[PDB]
Parts: sequence; C-alpha cells; structure tokens
Amino acid sequence: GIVEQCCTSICSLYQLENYCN
Amino acid sequence: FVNQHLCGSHLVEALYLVCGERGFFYTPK
Repeated sequence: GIVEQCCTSICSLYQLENYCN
Repeated sequence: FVNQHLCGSHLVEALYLVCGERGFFYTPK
C-alpha cells in the first residue's frame, strides 16, 4: 500500500495521485 | 516535495497538497 510505496521506498507524483478521490 | 520518502504527517501533507479540492484517502493498513 501507500506506506510501502512512499514511506519505506521513495514516493512519486504518479503514485500519490492514485490516492486522490 | 513528492520525490522523497514521506511518512506519517509528512505523507498526509503531500496527499493534501497534490490532491487539492479532490481530497484523498490515507489507508496505511
């Protein structure tokens, strides 16, 4: 999930926008 | 601000700034 992708590893804009409504 | 390790309040802040008026879901489990 988001923690594995953006906290344990380096985040991206691409991935953050997958969590916008 | 997005291209880094973001945890906790730092991750929620990035979601808030990117998603704007859409809002977002924060599902750490």
